[PDB]
Amino acid sequence: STIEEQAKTFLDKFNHEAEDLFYQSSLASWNYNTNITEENVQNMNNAGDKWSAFLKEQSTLAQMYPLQEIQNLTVKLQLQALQQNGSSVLSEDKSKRLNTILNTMSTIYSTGKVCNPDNPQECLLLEPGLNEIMANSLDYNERLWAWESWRSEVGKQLRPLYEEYVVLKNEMARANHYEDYGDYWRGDYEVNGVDGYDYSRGQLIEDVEHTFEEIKPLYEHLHAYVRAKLMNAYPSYISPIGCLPAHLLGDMWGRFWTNLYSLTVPFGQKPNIDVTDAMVDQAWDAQRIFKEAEKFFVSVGLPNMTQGFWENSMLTDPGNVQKAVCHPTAWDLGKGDFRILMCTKVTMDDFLTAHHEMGHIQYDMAYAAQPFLLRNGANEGFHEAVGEIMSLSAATPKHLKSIGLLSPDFQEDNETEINFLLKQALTIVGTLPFTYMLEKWRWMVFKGEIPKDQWMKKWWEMKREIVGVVEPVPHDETYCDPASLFHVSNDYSFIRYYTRTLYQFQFQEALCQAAKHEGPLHKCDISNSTEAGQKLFNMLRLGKSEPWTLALENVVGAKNMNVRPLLNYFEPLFTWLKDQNKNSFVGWSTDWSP
Repeated sequence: STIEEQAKTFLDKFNHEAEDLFYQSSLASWNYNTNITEENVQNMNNAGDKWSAFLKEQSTLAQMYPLQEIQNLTVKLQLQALQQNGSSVLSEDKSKRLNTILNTMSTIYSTGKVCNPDNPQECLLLEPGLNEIMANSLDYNERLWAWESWRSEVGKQLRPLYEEYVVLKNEMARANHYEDYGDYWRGDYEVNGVDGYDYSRGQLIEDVEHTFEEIKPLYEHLHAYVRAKLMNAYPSYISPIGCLPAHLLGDMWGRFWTNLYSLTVPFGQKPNIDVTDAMVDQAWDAQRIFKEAEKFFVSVGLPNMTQGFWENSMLTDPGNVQKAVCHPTAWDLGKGDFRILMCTKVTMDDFLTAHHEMGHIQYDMAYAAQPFLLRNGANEGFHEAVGEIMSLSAATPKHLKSIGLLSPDFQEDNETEINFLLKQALTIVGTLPFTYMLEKWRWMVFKGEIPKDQWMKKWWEMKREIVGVVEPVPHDETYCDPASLFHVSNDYSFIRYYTRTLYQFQFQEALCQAAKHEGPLHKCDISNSTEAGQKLFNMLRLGKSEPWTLALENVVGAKNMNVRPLLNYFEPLFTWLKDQNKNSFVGWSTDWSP
Protein backbone atom coordinates (compact mmCIF):
# COMPACT_ATOMS: atom_id res chain seq x y z
CA SER A 1 0.00 0.00 0.00
CA THR A 2 2.58 2.55 -1.12
CA ILE A 3 1.78 6.14 -2.05
CA GLU A 4 1.88 5.27 -5.77
CA GLU A 5 -1.26 3.12 -5.61
CA GLN A 6 -3.11 5.82 -3.66
CA ALA A 7 -2.00 8.33 -6.30
CA LYS A 8 -3.24 5.92 -8.98
CA THR A 9 -6.73 5.51 -7.51
CA PHE A 10 -6.97 9.25 -6.75
CA LEU A 11 -5.99 10.01 -10.35
CA ASP A 12 -8.55 7.50 -11.65
CA LYS A 13 -11.44 8.83 -9.56
CA PHE A 14 -10.50 12.42 -10.44
CA ASN A 15 -10.40 11.45 -14.12
CA HIS A 16 -13.85 9.85 -13.94
CA GLU A 17 -15.60 12.60 -11.97
CA ALA A 18 -13.90 15.43 -13.88
CA GLU A 19 -14.79 13.62 -17.11
CA ASP A 20 -18.45 13.56 -16.06
CA LEU A 21 -18.42 17.24 -15.08
CA PHE A 22 -16.55 18.24 -18.25
CA TYR A 23 -19.00 16.21 -20.35
CA GLN A 24 -21.97 17.95 -18.70
CA SER A 25 -20.43 21.41 -19.10
CA SER A 26 -19.40 20.85 -22.73
CA LEU A 27 -22.83 19.41 -23.59
CA ALA A 28 -24.60 22.39 -22.01
CA SER A 29 -22.26 24.84 -23.75
CA TRP A 30 -22.78 23.11 -27.11
CA ASN A 31 -26.58 23.07 -26.95
CA TYR A 32 -26.47 26.67 -25.70
CA ASN A 33 -24.32 27.63 -28.69
CA THR A 34 -26.92 26.00 -30.93
CA ASN A 35 -29.88 27.30 -28.86
CA ILE A 36 -29.22 30.41 -26.77
CA THR A 37 -31.21 30.37 -23.52
CA GLU A 38 -30.65 31.82 -20.05
CA GLU A 39 -31.46 28.47 -18.41
CA ASN A 40 -28.58 26.94 -20.37
CA VAL A 41 -26.36 29.79 -19.14
CA GLN A 42 -27.26 28.88 -15.55
CA ASN A 43 -26.70 25.20 -16.42
CA MET A 44 -23.12 25.35 -17.61
CA ASN A 45 -22.31 28.17 -15.18
CA ASN A 46 -23.24 25.94 -12.24
CA ALA A 47 -21.44 23.03 -13.92
CA GLY A 48 -18.27 25.07 -14.46
CA ASP A 49 -18.32 26.45 -10.92
CA LYS A 50 -18.73 22.93 -9.51
CA TRP A 51 -15.92 21.68 -11.76
CA SER A 52 -13.66 24.54 -10.65
CA ALA A 53 -14.35 23.73 -7.00
CA PHE A 54 -13.72 20.06 -7.80
CA LEU A 55 -10.37 20.78 -9.48
CA LYS A 56 -9.33 22.95 -6.53
CA GLU A 57 -10.30 20.12 -4.15
CA GLN A 58 -8.39 17.53 -6.20
CA SER A 59 -5.31 19.77 -6.32
CA THR A 60 -5.42 20.31 -2.55
CA LEU A 61 -5.87 16.59 -1.91
CA ALA A 62 -3.02 15.82 -4.33
CA GLN A 63 -0.75 18.27 -2.48
CA MET A 64 -0.30 15.46 0.07
CA TYR A 65 1.23 13.19 -2.58
CA PRO A 66 5.05 13.56 -2.83
CA LEU A 67 5.93 14.53 -6.40
CA GLN A 68 9.47 13.17 -5.93
CA GLU A 69 8.26 9.67 -4.97
CA ILE A 70 6.95 8.73 -8.45
CA GLN A 71 9.16 6.97 -10.99
CA ASN A 72 6.56 6.50 -13.75
CA LEU A 73 6.68 9.42 -16.18
CA THR A 74 2.91 9.46 -16.76
CA VAL A 75 1.90 9.51 -13.09
CA LYS A 76 4.62 12.08 -12.34
CA LEU A 77 3.40 14.30 -15.19
CA GLN A 78 -0.26 14.01 -14.15
CA LEU A 79 0.57 14.77 -10.51
CA GLN A 80 2.68 17.73 -11.66
CA ALA A 81 -0.31 19.03 -13.62
CA LEU A 82 -2.46 18.27 -10.56
CA GLN A 83 -0.13 19.75 -7.91
CA GLN A 84 -0.05 23.17 -9.58
CA ASN A 85 -0.08 26.15 -7.24
CA GLY A 86 -2.44 28.63 -8.88
CA SER A 87 -3.43 30.37 -5.64
CA SER A 88 -0.91 29.01 -3.14
CA VAL A 89 0.13 32.49 -1.95
CA LEU A 90 -2.69 34.83 -2.97
CA SER A 91 -4.66 37.28 -0.85
CA GLU A 92 -8.40 37.27 -1.55
CA ASP A 93 -8.33 41.05 -2.03
CA LYS A 94 -5.43 40.63 -4.47
CA SER A 95 -7.34 37.88 -6.30
CA LYS A 96 -10.50 39.97 -6.66
CA ARG A 97 -8.36 42.95 -7.71
CA LEU A 98 -6.80 40.78 -10.43
CA ASN A 99 -10.25 39.56 -11.53
CA THR A 100 -11.67 43.09 -11.67
CA ILE A 101 -8.61 44.31 -13.60
CA LEU A 102 -9.06 41.46 -16.11
CA ASN A 103 -12.80 42.14 -16.50
CA THR A 104 -12.34 45.90 -16.85
CA MET A 105 -9.59 45.71 -19.46
CA SER A 106 -11.62 43.11 -21.36
CA THR A 107 -14.86 45.12 -21.28
CA ILE A 108 -13.37 48.55 -22.06
CA TYR A 109 -11.42 47.30 -25.07
CA SER A 110 -14.21 45.01 -26.32
CA THR A 111 -16.76 47.86 -26.16
CA GLY A 112 -14.46 50.44 -27.75
CA LYS A 113 -15.97 53.10 -29.98
CA VAL A 114 -14.70 55.52 -32.63
CA CYS A 115 -17.36 58.24 -32.47
CA ASN A 116 -15.36 61.48 -32.30
CA PRO A 117 -16.60 63.78 -35.11
CA ASP A 118 -20.02 64.98 -36.29
CA ASN A 119 -23.05 63.95 -34.24
CA PRO A 120 -22.30 61.37 -31.51
CA GLN A 121 -24.73 58.88 -33.07
CA GLU A 122 -22.76 57.52 -36.07
CA CYS A 123 -20.35 55.35 -34.09
CA LEU A 124 -18.59 52.50 -35.90
CA LEU A 125 -17.64 49.52 -33.76
CA LEU A 126 -14.21 47.90 -33.89
CA GLU A 127 -15.23 44.56 -35.39
CA PRO A 128 -17.74 45.10 -38.28
CA GLY A 129 -16.97 48.51 -39.76
CA LEU A 130 -13.59 49.70 -38.47
CA ASN A 131 -11.51 47.07 -40.29
CA GLU A 132 -13.29 47.96 -43.54
CA ILE A 133 -12.01 51.55 -43.41
CA MET A 134 -8.57 50.59 -42.07
CA ALA A 135 -7.94 47.77 -44.58
CA ASN A 136 -10.15 48.22 -47.66
CA SER A 137 -9.73 51.97 -47.99
CA LEU A 138 -7.81 54.46 -50.12
CA ASP A 139 -7.61 57.67 -48.08
CA TYR A 140 -4.32 58.01 -46.19
CA ASN A 141 -5.73 60.79 -43.99
CA GLU A 142 -8.87 58.84 -43.06
CA ARG A 143 -6.85 55.75 -42.10
CA LEU A 144 -4.37 57.85 -40.09
CA TRP A 145 -7.10 59.77 -38.26
CA ALA A 146 -9.23 56.68 -37.58
CA TRP A 147 -6.23 54.76 -36.22
CA GLU A 148 -5.26 57.73 -34.03
CA SER A 149 -8.85 58.06 -32.76
CA TRP A 150 -8.93 54.34 -31.94
CA ARG A 151 -5.61 54.46 -30.07
CA SER A 152 -6.37 57.68 -28.17
CA GLU A 153 -9.40 56.56 -26.14
CA VAL A 154 -7.99 53.04 -25.63
CA GLY A 155 -4.35 53.38 -24.56
CA LYS A 156 -4.83 55.88 -21.73
CA GLN A 157 -7.56 53.78 -20.11
CA LEU A 158 -5.74 50.49 -20.81
CA ARG A 159 -2.22 51.35 -19.60
CA PRO A 160 -2.22 51.40 -15.75
CA LEU A 161 -4.56 48.43 -15.27
CA TYR A 162 -2.33 46.43 -17.62
CA GLU A 163 0.77 47.50 -15.67
CA GLU A 164 -0.88 46.48 -12.39
CA TYR A 165 -1.77 43.16 -14.03
CA VAL A 166 1.91 42.74 -14.99
CA VAL A 167 2.98 43.50 -11.41
CA LEU A 168 0.44 41.15 -9.80
CA LYS A 169 1.21 38.33 -12.25
CA ASN A 170 4.93 38.78 -11.56
CA GLU A 171 4.17 38.52 -7.83
CA MET A 172 2.10 35.37 -8.42
CA ALA A 173 4.86 33.82 -10.55
CA ARG A 174 7.37 34.56 -7.78
CA ALA A 175 4.95 33.08 -5.23
CA ASN A 176 4.51 29.99 -7.46
CA HIS A 177 8.26 29.17 -7.57
CA TYR A 178 8.72 30.80 -10.99
CA GLU A 179 10.55 33.85 -12.28
CA ASP A 180 7.96 35.90 -14.17
CA TYR A 181 4.69 35.64 -16.07
CA GLY A 182 6.63 34.65 -19.18
CA ASP A 183 8.49 32.04 -17.11
CA TYR A 184 5.11 30.62 -16.09
CA TRP A 185 4.24 30.82 -19.80
CA ARG A 186 7.53 29.12 -20.73
CA GLY A 187 6.86 26.25 -18.29
CA ASP A 188 4.88 24.36 -20.92
CA TYR A 189 7.76 25.01 -23.35
CA GLU A 190 10.21 23.20 -21.08
CA VAL A 191 11.58 19.65 -21.28
CA ASN A 192 13.50 19.01 -18.06
CA GLY A 193 13.76 15.78 -16.13
CA VAL A 194 13.88 13.84 -19.42
CA ASP A 195 17.14 12.16 -20.38
CA GLY A 196 18.46 12.89 -23.86
CA TYR A 197 15.71 15.39 -24.69
CA ASP A 198 16.59 18.36 -22.48
CA TYR A 199 15.17 21.82 -23.13
CA SER A 200 15.33 25.04 -21.12
CA ARG A 201 12.91 27.94 -20.95
CA GLY A 202 15.62 30.28 -22.23
CA GLN A 203 16.29 27.82 -25.04
CA LEU A 204 12.88 28.89 -26.37
CA ILE A 205 14.10 32.52 -26.34
CA GLU A 206 17.23 31.40 -28.20
CA ASP A 207 15.06 29.57 -30.75
CA VAL A 208 12.90 32.69 -31.23
CA GLU A 209 15.99 34.82 -31.88
CA HIS A 210 17.53 32.20 -34.19
CA THR A 211 14.39 31.85 -36.31
CA PHE A 212 13.98 35.63 -36.54
CA GLU A 213 17.55 36.16 -37.73
CA GLU A 214 17.06 33.28 -40.18
CA ILE A 215 13.90 34.85 -41.65
CA LYS A 216 15.17 38.46 -41.59
CA PRO A 217 16.50 38.73 -45.21
CA LEU A 218 13.45 37.16 -46.89
CA TYR A 219 11.14 39.39 -44.85
CA GLU A 220 13.30 42.39 -45.79
CA HIS A 221 13.00 41.42 -49.46
CA LEU A 222 9.21 41.06 -49.28
CA HIS A 223 9.04 44.40 -47.44
CA ALA A 224 11.05 45.91 -50.30
CA TYR A 225 8.66 44.42 -52.87
CA VAL A 226 5.63 45.68 -50.92
CA ARG A 227 7.11 49.19 -50.72
CA ALA A 228 7.92 49.07 -54.45
CA LYS A 229 4.30 48.15 -55.17
CA LEU A 230 3.10 50.88 -52.78
CA MET A 231 5.13 53.46 -54.72
CA ASN A 232 2.79 52.84 -57.65
CA ALA A 233 -0.23 52.37 -55.36
CA TYR A 234 0.47 55.52 -53.29
CA PRO A 235 2.11 58.31 -55.36
CA SER A 236 4.52 60.38 -53.21
CA TYR A 237 3.51 59.10 -49.77
CA ILE A 238 6.33 56.75 -48.69
CA SER A 239 9.95 57.80 -49.07
CA PRO A 240 12.30 55.09 -50.43
CA ILE A 241 14.47 55.36 -47.30
CA GLY A 242 11.40 55.38 -45.06
CA CYS A 243 9.42 52.47 -43.66
CA LEU A 244 5.83 51.38 -44.21
CA PRO A 245 2.97 53.29 -42.55
CA ALA A 246 1.23 51.63 -39.63
CA HIS A 247 -2.29 51.84 -41.08
CA LEU A 248 -1.18 50.73 -44.57
CA LEU A 249 -0.82 47.11 -43.37
CA GLY A 250 -4.57 46.48 -43.59
CA ASP A 251 -5.08 45.91 -39.88
CA MET A 252 -4.64 48.62 -37.26
CA TRP A 253 -1.82 46.70 -35.58
CA GLY A 254 -0.51 45.08 -38.78
CA ARG A 255 -1.53 41.47 -38.24
CA PHE A 256 -2.58 40.15 -41.67
CA TRP A 257 -1.86 41.60 -45.11
CA THR A 258 -4.33 39.44 -47.05
CA ASN A 259 -6.51 42.56 -47.29
CA LEU A 260 -3.50 44.24 -48.94
CA TYR A 261 -3.52 41.97 -51.98
CA SER A 262 -5.49 43.81 -54.69
CA LEU A 263 -2.78 46.48 -54.72
CA THR A 264 -0.11 43.73 -54.73
CA VAL A 265 -1.27 41.56 -57.64
CA PRO A 266 1.71 40.02 -59.50
CA PHE A 267 -0.16 39.09 -62.69
CA GLY A 268 -3.75 39.77 -63.68
CA GLN A 269 -3.45 37.28 -66.54
CA LYS A 270 -2.96 34.19 -64.36
CA PRO A 271 -6.12 32.65 -62.86
CA ASN A 272 -5.81 30.95 -59.50
CA ILE A 273 -7.60 27.68 -58.80
CA ASP A 274 -11.32 27.97 -58.05
CA VAL A 275 -13.77 25.11 -57.53
CA THR A 276 -16.55 27.20 -55.95
CA ASP A 277 -18.36 27.68 -59.25
CA ALA A 278 -17.42 24.08 -60.04
CA MET A 279 -19.09 23.25 -56.73
CA VAL A 280 -22.13 25.25 -57.89
CA ASP A 281 -22.42 23.33 -61.16
CA GLN A 282 -21.77 20.17 -59.12
CA ALA A 283 -24.32 21.32 -56.47
CA TRP A 284 -22.52 20.06 -53.37
CA ASP A 285 -23.65 20.67 -49.80
CA ALA A 286 -22.49 20.50 -46.17
CA GLN A 287 -22.77 16.71 -45.99
CA ARG A 288 -21.00 16.45 -49.35
CA ILE A 289 -18.26 18.74 -47.99
CA PHE A 290 -17.91 16.51 -44.93
CA LYS A 291 -17.85 13.37 -47.10
CA GLU A 292 -15.13 14.90 -49.28
CA ALA A 293 -13.14 15.74 -46.14
CA GLU A 294 -13.54 12.15 -44.92
CA LYS A 295 -12.52 10.85 -48.35
CA PHE A 296 -9.39 13.00 -48.19
CA PHE A 297 -8.65 11.78 -44.66
CA VAL A 298 -9.01 8.11 -45.61
CA SER A 299 -6.83 8.84 -48.65
CA VAL A 300 -4.27 10.02 -46.10
CA GLY A 301 -4.92 6.96 -43.94
CA LEU A 302 -7.02 8.12 -41.00
CA PRO A 303 -9.99 5.78 -40.44
CA ASN A 304 -13.66 6.71 -40.47
CA MET A 305 -15.55 7.40 -37.25
CA THR A 306 -19.01 7.59 -35.73
CA GLN A 307 -22.08 7.83 -37.96
CA GLY A 308 -24.16 9.50 -35.24
CA PHE A 309 -21.85 12.50 -35.16
CA TRP A 310 -23.01 13.89 -38.53
CA GLU A 311 -26.65 14.19 -37.46
CA ASN A 312 -25.50 15.52 -34.07
CA SER A 313 -23.81 18.52 -35.76
CA MET A 314 -26.02 21.20 -37.32
CA LEU A 315 -24.22 22.57 -40.36
CA THR A 316 -26.54 24.83 -42.38
CA ASP A 317 -27.91 28.21 -41.32
CA PRO A 318 -29.60 27.97 -37.88
CA GLY A 319 -31.97 30.81 -38.73
CA ASN A 320 -33.95 32.98 -36.35
CA VAL A 321 -35.84 30.05 -34.79
CA GLN A 322 -33.04 29.83 -32.21
CA LYS A 323 -30.07 32.13 -31.69
CA ALA A 324 -26.77 30.54 -32.69
CA VAL A 325 -23.29 31.69 -33.67
CA CYS A 326 -21.69 31.06 -37.06
CA HIS A 327 -18.04 30.76 -36.05
CA PRO A 328 -16.77 27.32 -37.17
CA THR A 329 -15.99 25.64 -33.86
CA ALA A 330 -15.22 22.12 -32.65
CA TRP A 331 -16.58 20.39 -29.55
CA ASP A 332 -14.60 17.57 -27.91
CA LEU A 333 -17.26 16.95 -25.28
CA GLY A 334 -15.44 14.02 -23.68
CA LYS A 335 -16.31 10.32 -23.65
CA GLY A 336 -17.05 9.57 -27.31
CA ASP A 337 -19.00 12.68 -28.30
CA PHE A 338 -17.92 15.42 -30.71
CA ARG A 339 -19.74 18.23 -32.51
CA ILE A 340 -18.95 20.87 -35.11
CA LEU A 341 -20.82 24.18 -35.43
CA MET A 342 -21.01 26.61 -38.37
CA CYS A 343 -23.41 27.85 -41.03
CA THR A 344 -22.18 26.27 -44.26
CA LYS A 345 -22.17 28.41 -47.40
CA VAL A 346 -20.80 27.69 -50.89
CA THR A 347 -17.32 29.14 -50.44
CA MET A 348 -13.88 27.62 -50.92
CA ASP A 349 -12.92 29.00 -47.49
CA ASP A 350 -15.82 26.99 -46.05
CA PHE A 351 -14.07 23.88 -47.39
CA LEU A 352 -10.79 25.09 -45.84
CA THR A 353 -12.44 25.68 -42.45
CA ALA A 354 -14.20 22.30 -42.66
CA HIS A 355 -10.87 20.57 -43.27
CA HIS A 356 -9.45 22.56 -40.34
CA GLU A 357 -12.31 21.42 -38.08
CA MET A 358 -11.92 17.78 -39.12
CA GLY A 359 -8.18 17.96 -38.47
CA HIS A 360 -8.92 19.39 -35.01
CA ILE A 361 -11.50 16.71 -34.19
CA GLN A 362 -9.30 13.92 -35.59
CA TYR A 363 -6.53 15.04 -33.26
CA ASP A 364 -9.15 15.24 -30.48
CA MET A 365 -10.31 11.65 -30.88
CA ALA A 366 -6.73 10.44 -31.37
CA TYR A 367 -5.85 10.86 -27.68
CA ALA A 368 -9.19 9.62 -26.33
CA ALA A 369 -7.45 6.58 -24.82
CA GLN A 370 -5.25 8.95 -22.83
CA PRO A 371 -6.85 10.25 -19.60
CA PHE A 372 -8.79 13.49 -19.25
CA LEU A 373 -5.79 15.44 -17.97
CA LEU A 374 -3.75 14.00 -20.86
CA ARG A 375 -6.58 14.43 -23.40
CA ASN A 376 -4.85 17.37 -25.13
CA GLY A 377 -1.92 18.07 -27.41
CA ALA A 378 1.69 18.30 -26.29
CA ASN A 379 1.23 22.06 -25.89
CA GLU A 380 -1.30 24.68 -26.97
CA GLY A 381 0.26 25.59 -30.33
CA PHE A 382 0.41 21.99 -31.57
CA HIS A 383 -3.37 21.68 -32.00
CA GLU A 384 -3.65 24.89 -34.01
CA ALA A 385 -0.62 23.90 -36.11
CA VAL A 386 -2.01 20.46 -36.93
CA GLY A 387 -5.36 22.02 -37.79
CA GLU A 388 -3.58 24.48 -40.07
CA ILE A 389 -1.59 21.89 -42.04
CA MET A 390 -4.77 19.91 -42.83
CA SER A 391 -6.34 23.27 -43.68
CA LEU A 392 -3.62 24.24 -46.17
CA SER A 393 -2.98 20.78 -47.65
CA ALA A 394 -6.57 20.55 -48.91
CA ALA A 395 -5.89 23.39 -51.39
CA THR A 396 -4.05 21.10 -53.82
CA PRO A 397 -5.68 21.08 -57.28
CA LYS A 398 -4.57 17.54 -58.15
CA HIS A 399 -6.69 16.29 -55.24
CA LEU A 400 -9.60 18.38 -56.56
CA LYS A 401 -9.13 16.87 -60.02
CA SER A 402 -8.96 13.34 -58.58
CA ILE A 403 -12.17 13.87 -56.57
CA GLY A 404 -13.78 15.86 -59.38
CA LEU A 405 -13.88 19.23 -57.60
CA LEU A 406 -11.68 20.68 -60.36
CA SER A 407 -12.19 19.79 -64.01
CA PRO A 408 -9.17 18.22 -65.77
CA ASP A 409 -9.17 20.98 -68.43
CA PHE A 410 -7.54 23.46 -66.03
CA GLN A 411 -3.75 23.33 -65.67
CA GLU A 412 -1.15 24.64 -63.23
CA ASP A 413 1.61 26.92 -64.52
CA ASN A 414 4.69 28.45 -62.93
CA GLU A 415 3.30 31.99 -62.62
CA THR A 416 0.06 30.81 -60.98
CA GLU A 417 2.13 28.78 -58.50
CA ILE A 418 4.27 31.88 -57.88
CA ASN A 419 1.14 33.95 -57.17
CA PHE A 420 -0.14 31.23 -54.82
CA LEU A 421 3.20 31.20 -53.00
CA LEU A 422 3.06 35.00 -52.75
CA LYS A 423 -0.41 34.79 -51.21
CA GLN A 424 0.88 32.12 -48.81
CA ALA A 425 3.77 34.41 -47.86
CA LEU A 426 1.25 37.21 -47.34
CA THR A 427 -0.64 34.90 -44.96
CA ILE A 428 2.04 32.78 -43.26
CA VAL A 429 5.48 34.42 -43.34
CA GLY A 430 3.98 37.92 -43.38
CA THR A 431 2.59 37.44 -39.87
CA LEU A 432 5.72 35.67 -38.56
CA PRO A 433 7.95 38.70 -37.74
CA PHE A 434 4.95 40.64 -36.43
CA THR A 435 4.26 37.73 -34.08
CA TYR A 436 7.98 37.76 -33.25
CA MET A 437 8.14 41.40 -32.19
CA LEU A 438 4.82 41.20 -30.35
CA GLU A 439 6.15 38.17 -28.46
CA LYS A 440 9.44 39.92 -27.68
CA TRP A 441 7.75 43.12 -26.48
CA ARG A 442 5.32 41.09 -24.36
CA TRP A 443 8.20 39.10 -22.87
CA MET A 444 10.11 42.24 -21.87
CA VAL A 445 6.84 43.65 -20.48
CA PHE A 446 5.83 40.59 -18.45
CA LYS A 447 9.39 39.93 -17.29
CA GLY A 448 9.34 43.32 -15.55
CA GLU A 449 12.80 44.31 -16.80
CA ILE A 450 12.27 47.34 -19.07
CA PRO A 451 11.02 50.55 -17.41
CA LYS A 452 7.36 51.44 -17.76
CA ASP A 453 8.10 55.10 -18.56
CA GLN A 454 10.75 54.42 -21.23
CA TRP A 455 8.00 53.72 -23.80
CA MET A 456 7.92 57.21 -25.35
CA LYS A 457 9.07 55.77 -28.68
CA LYS A 458 10.48 52.33 -27.76
CA TRP A 459 7.79 50.17 -29.35
CA TRP A 460 7.71 52.68 -32.20
CA GLU A 461 11.47 52.52 -32.70
CA MET A 462 11.86 48.77 -32.90
CA LYS A 463 8.73 48.62 -35.01
CA ARG A 464 10.75 50.88 -37.33
CA GLU A 465 14.00 48.92 -37.16
CA ILE A 466 12.89 45.32 -36.49
CA VAL A 467 10.09 44.86 -39.05
CA GLY A 468 10.31 48.09 -41.08
CA VAL A 469 7.03 49.79 -40.15
CA VAL A 470 6.98 53.45 -39.11
CA GLU A 471 4.04 55.04 -37.33
CA PRO A 472 2.49 58.05 -39.07
CA VAL A 473 1.86 59.97 -35.84
CA PRO A 474 3.82 59.89 -32.56
CA HIS A 475 2.11 58.96 -29.30
CA ASP A 476 2.73 59.91 -25.68
CA GLU A 477 3.48 57.76 -22.63
CA THR A 478 -0.15 56.97 -21.75
CA TYR A 479 -0.55 55.02 -25.00
CA CYS A 480 -0.18 51.23 -24.81
CA ASP A 481 -1.03 50.34 -28.41
CA PRO A 482 1.00 47.07 -28.62
CA ALA A 483 -0.76 46.15 -25.36
CA SER A 484 -4.08 47.30 -26.86
CA LEU A 485 -4.47 44.29 -29.19
CA PHE A 486 -7.14 41.58 -28.78
CA HIS A 487 -4.87 38.86 -27.40
CA VAL A 488 -2.96 41.00 -24.88
CA SER A 489 -6.23 42.56 -23.65
CA ASN A 490 -7.53 39.13 -22.58
CA ASP A 491 -4.04 37.73 -21.80
CA TYR A 492 -3.70 35.43 -24.81
CA SER A 493 -0.06 34.66 -25.56
CA PHE A 494 1.75 35.06 -28.89
CA ILE A 495 4.45 32.42 -28.41
CA ARG A 496 1.68 29.97 -29.33
CA TYR A 497 1.36 31.38 -32.86
CA TYR A 498 5.12 31.37 -33.42
CA THR A 499 5.39 27.77 -32.21
CA ARG A 500 2.34 26.89 -34.31
CA THR A 501 4.06 28.30 -37.40
CA LEU A 502 7.25 26.39 -36.57
CA TYR A 503 5.46 23.09 -35.89
CA GLN A 504 3.25 23.38 -38.98
CA PHE A 505 6.28 24.15 -41.17
CA GLN A 506 8.28 21.20 -39.82
CA PHE A 507 5.27 18.88 -40.08
CA GLN A 508 4.58 20.02 -43.66
CA GLU A 509 8.22 19.39 -44.60
CA ALA A 510 8.13 15.96 -42.96
CA LEU A 511 4.92 14.91 -44.72
CA CYS A 512 6.11 16.23 -48.09
CA GLN A 513 9.44 14.41 -47.78
CA ALA A 514 7.70 11.31 -46.38
CA ALA A 515 4.66 10.73 -48.62
CA LYS A 516 6.74 9.79 -51.70
CA HIS A 517 6.66 13.34 -53.08
CA GLU A 518 9.35 14.87 -55.28
CA GLY A 519 9.48 18.31 -56.86
CA PRO A 520 8.29 21.75 -55.75
CA LEU A 521 7.33 21.83 -52.08
CA HIS A 522 4.18 23.93 -52.63
CA LYS A 523 2.91 21.28 -55.09
CA CYS A 524 2.72 18.75 -52.26
CA ASP A 525 0.16 15.94 -52.35
CA ILE A 526 -0.73 13.33 -49.72
CA SER A 527 -3.54 11.37 -51.38
CA ASN A 528 -2.87 7.66 -52.07
CA SER A 529 -0.11 7.63 -49.44
CA THR A 530 -0.84 5.76 -46.20
CA GLU A 531 2.78 5.71 -44.97
CA ALA A 532 2.43 9.39 -44.06
CA GLY A 533 -0.92 8.51 -42.49
CA GLN A 534 0.57 5.89 -40.18
CA LYS A 535 3.60 8.09 -39.44
CA LEU A 536 1.17 10.81 -38.37
CA PHE A 537 -0.97 8.32 -36.40
CA ASN A 538 2.14 7.23 -34.48
CA MET A 539 2.18 10.75 -32.99
CA LEU A 540 -1.61 11.28 -33.00
CA ARG A 541 -2.14 8.70 -30.23
CA LEU A 542 0.56 10.21 -27.99
CA GLY A 543 -1.43 13.20 -26.75
CA LYS A 544 -0.21 15.02 -23.64
CA SER A 545 1.33 11.88 -22.09
CA GLU A 546 4.80 12.66 -23.50
CA PRO A 547 7.09 15.70 -23.81
CA TRP A 548 6.74 17.70 -27.00
CA THR A 549 10.37 17.08 -28.01
CA LEU A 550 9.65 13.34 -27.98
CA ALA A 551 6.53 13.98 -30.07
CA LEU A 552 8.54 15.92 -32.65
CA GLU A 553 11.28 13.27 -32.62
CA ASN A 554 8.90 10.35 -33.21
CA VAL A 555 7.39 12.02 -36.30
CA VAL A 556 10.39 13.90 -37.80
CA GLY A 557 13.47 12.07 -36.53
CA ALA A 558 15.28 15.22 -35.37
CA LYS A 559 15.66 16.56 -31.84
CA ASN A 560 15.68 20.28 -32.74
CA MET A 561 14.14 22.87 -35.05
CA ASN A 562 15.40 24.47 -38.26
CA VAL A 563 14.04 27.02 -40.74
CA ARG A 564 14.76 24.69 -43.68
CA PRO A 565 11.01 23.87 -44.06
CA LEU A 566 10.37 27.57 -44.72
CA LEU A 567 13.18 27.75 -47.28
CA ASN A 568 11.98 24.55 -48.97
CA TYR A 569 8.38 25.76 -49.19
CA PHE A 570 9.18 29.33 -50.33
CA GLU A 571 12.21 28.63 -52.56
CA PRO A 572 10.45 29.30 -55.94
CA LEU A 573 8.90 32.46 -54.52
CA PHE A 574 12.24 33.50 -53.02
CA THR A 575 13.97 33.05 -56.38
CA TRP A 576 11.21 34.99 -58.16
CA LEU A 577 11.55 37.82 -55.64
CA LYS A 578 15.35 37.76 -55.94
CA ASP A 579 15.25 38.24 -59.70
CA GLN A 580 12.16 40.50 -59.51
CA ASN A 581 12.66 43.32 -56.98
CA LYS A 582 16.34 43.07 -56.02
CA ASN A 583 16.99 46.17 -58.17
CA SER A 584 14.98 48.38 -55.81
CA PHE A 585 16.15 49.29 -52.31
CA VAL A 586 15.96 46.22 -50.06
CA GLY A 587 15.30 46.42 -46.33
CA TRP A 588 14.41 49.42 -44.20
CA SER A 589 16.06 52.47 -42.64
CA THR A 590 15.09 54.01 -39.31
CA ASP A 591 16.37 57.50 -40.18
CA TRP A 592 12.95 58.64 -41.44
CA SER A 593 11.02 60.62 -38.83
CA PRO A 594 7.52 62.17 -38.86
